[PDB]
Amino acid sequence: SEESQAFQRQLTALIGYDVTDVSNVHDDELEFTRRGLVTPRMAEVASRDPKLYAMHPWVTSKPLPEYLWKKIANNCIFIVIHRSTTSQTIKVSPDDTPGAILQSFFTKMEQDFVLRVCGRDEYLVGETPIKNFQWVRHCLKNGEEIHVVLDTPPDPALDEVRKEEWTVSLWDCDRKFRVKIRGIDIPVLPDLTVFVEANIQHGQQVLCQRRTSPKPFTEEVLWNVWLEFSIKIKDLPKGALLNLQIYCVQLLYYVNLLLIDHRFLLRRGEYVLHMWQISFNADKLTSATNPDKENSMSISILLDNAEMPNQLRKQLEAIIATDPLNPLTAEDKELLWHFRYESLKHPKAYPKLFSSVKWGQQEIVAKTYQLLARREVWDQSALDVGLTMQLLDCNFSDENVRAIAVQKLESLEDDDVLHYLLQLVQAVKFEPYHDSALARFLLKRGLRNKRIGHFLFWFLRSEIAQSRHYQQRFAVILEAYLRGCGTAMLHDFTQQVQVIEMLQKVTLDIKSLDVSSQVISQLKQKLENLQNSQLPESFRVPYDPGLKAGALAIEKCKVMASKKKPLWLEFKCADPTALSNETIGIIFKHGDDLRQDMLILQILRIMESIWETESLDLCLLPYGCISTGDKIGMIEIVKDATTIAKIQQSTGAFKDEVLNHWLKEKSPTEEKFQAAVERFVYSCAGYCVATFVLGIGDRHNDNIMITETGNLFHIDFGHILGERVPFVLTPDFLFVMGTSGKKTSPHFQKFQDICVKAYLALRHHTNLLIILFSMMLMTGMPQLTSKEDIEYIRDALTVGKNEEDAKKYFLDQIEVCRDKGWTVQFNWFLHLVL
Ligand SMILES: C[C@@H](c1oc(=O)c2ccccc2c1-c1ccccc1)n1nc(-c2cc(O)cc(F)c2)c2c(N)ncnc21
Repeated sequence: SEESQAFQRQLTALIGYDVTDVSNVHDDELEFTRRGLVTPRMAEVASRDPKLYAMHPWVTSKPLPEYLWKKIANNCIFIVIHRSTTSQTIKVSPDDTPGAILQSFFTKMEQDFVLRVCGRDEYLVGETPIKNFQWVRHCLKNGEEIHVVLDTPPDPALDEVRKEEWTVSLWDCDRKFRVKIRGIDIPVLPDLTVFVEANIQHGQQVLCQRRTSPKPFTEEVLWNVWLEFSIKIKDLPKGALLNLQIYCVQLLYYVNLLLIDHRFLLRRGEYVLHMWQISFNADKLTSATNPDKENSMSISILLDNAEMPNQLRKQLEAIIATDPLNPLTAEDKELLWHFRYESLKHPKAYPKLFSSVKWGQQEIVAKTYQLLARREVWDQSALDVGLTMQLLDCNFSDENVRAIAVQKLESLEDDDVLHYLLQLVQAVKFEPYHDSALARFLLKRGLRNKRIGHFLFWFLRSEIAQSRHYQQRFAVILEAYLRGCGTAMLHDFTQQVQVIEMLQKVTLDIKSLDVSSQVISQLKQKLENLQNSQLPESFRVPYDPGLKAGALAIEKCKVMASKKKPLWLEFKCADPTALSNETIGIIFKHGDDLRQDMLILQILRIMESIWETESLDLCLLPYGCISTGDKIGMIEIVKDATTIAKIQQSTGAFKDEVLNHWLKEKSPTEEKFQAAVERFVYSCAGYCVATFVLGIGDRHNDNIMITETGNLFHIDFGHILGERVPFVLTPDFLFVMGTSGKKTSPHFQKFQDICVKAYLALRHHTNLLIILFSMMLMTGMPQLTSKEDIEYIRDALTVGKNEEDAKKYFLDQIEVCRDKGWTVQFNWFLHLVL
């Protein structure tokens, strides 16, 4: 009880927000959730395997791609086992496991040791086939030797968890719901007339709307009006958001209040809600009141209480085939609902079905629940992630509807959970209530696997550190996680948090003071002062928790000559068993919002996985990136890489030959050089298709880079998000491919061919990409997120069009880029002057 004060204070340090704080609330939902999440934590902690949790092996049940089979020699796998600076090689089959492989070593010169990967904290352990380990595939994909160091396993005791110590409406009537608007109050006015618009909302649909009369916008406006709504109290659905907004027209302020609380009670009493200052985005839905009580506006209220016909089946099937953004007419909705039992047979009909429910009626919602009660077809259906994701977006409130979504995610293996985790963390923003099946899914999955747990922490910490709209909720979830992750990890997270808090301090202090002599001088002094006392011996790399970064390579650290002034920092590896002498690189940056970088890079990983399922590898580089705080964070330095603008600038006269010449120098042999040119054709093709689909194609060439081995890759997506070519394919790139102006070439034929395959590949997962894009814009990018902005990707994916018309579309977009040529790239420098 005296010791728990320090532990709670330790948890507040890791979260960067006090969950015991009660200044910004009008109920106990957050405290109820803190208590509510105890059971799921303690359940999952009680059921987890200690040794497997300790070693967390990164394995899969998905097949090896048709591309990766060619790198197997003679059904053989060369593992290089190390032990005390003395190595040995072993012949291994693809279906072998570590236990069989260890017994082979002991024969050639028992069950105490474990086979750990060289460089990383990663363990080839368990009863998984050696073909289906992620690390075995990294070494096959990159073309590397599978190196592993024999040593003792990590002791489970280190991962000990601390001991802990702790339907319908009530007041139900056929009365019409009403709220008295007493008045509003702000200390300073920021536009002479104003009025309150009150809205009964369920899942971003206005069930009923009433307004006050207009009045002069003075510092204290008092209407004292009862607004009677049409909707009856018994007809209020759970999760019904009372949304209050101030207009002048122009929406200036907004706040929300849940009409039915976490204990199923109707909301009643005097409330003084502090509002947010200002098209739909996730912030607009929040149950959170404004914490800035001094400067913010406040509203004050009072609550006192047979077989189907042929044509129609075909008509219904037509509705079910359409894209997620395809509008349902009131005719369509009436059809879907009337034949809801037929609609229930088709899992793909579900989003549209539950979008056809009149959530303003108790009889209907009752019927909808009776319908969901018999879901044999839903449970037996093969997991569709895109379908599951629809049902967790802003259009669906209602626990049961969202619950069957989460029910399908349960089947995802750990590998697939990481792929979708960020989006799923963001989807918590669309939850009406703090405690939710989704929140509990995340917590559970985080506690079961350290890798998922690691990235959960940081994704949660990102939003806690900068979203006032949702910091309160996410913190109660992260506190819940950290209370079961283990003492080993809590110490590990603390190390990382303390390293980051140092390194951001140097970044911002140097940002205050193009490059000069004193800036180069002061940095090398600043990094020495931290390394000599403050900074640890070693710490986990947040963007990659296999790597333990050691000391600073102070020689290699430097500041960019840019307005934003990022810190390029470089670390030696703390692991002595690491194969090379190569450094772990990091870019700390203030000024950009790196949550936009996060979300784009995460879709690129999803695009790779899609491409893997249809045996394609377009050679993307989705480097590590983690947002740590407000306009601040961290990026993985991609090694042996330059910007294509530096290659050129060595005014604004761009040159066709130079990139091709640049590859000839950094690659010694021709067969390497051609291998670079090959890698360029894929990488360039993949980044063209991906950026077209995401609407972020038109980049200026400072924000496009290439590796010495010809791997093209884009950067700085946060910069862009906030005459026009569809994607960067400047002449310099085409010159590597052996074509100039009108001409064609054998690599350029291969470019168009892959681009077409990839594009059509992504189009086989249209719905998934539509929702990822939809949810990105709503949760990630406040700047632009209207109906038309979401509907960009429809036109990009050529929805409702066959593979021939679609092929023609993308090839024409390639022809545009050439027809304009250097035009746009030159126009950036021209715009700096103009
Ligand atoms: C532009 C370049 C760069 O960025 C610095 O910060 C920097 C700092 C001190 C000196 C040179 C630099 C350079 C640099 C410029 C020209 C040639 C070589 C290096 N850059 N930028 C990102 C990068 C990517 C993001 O998504 C977000 C972000 F904020 C930065 C990046 C990366 N991930 N990997 C490798 N290089 C990278």
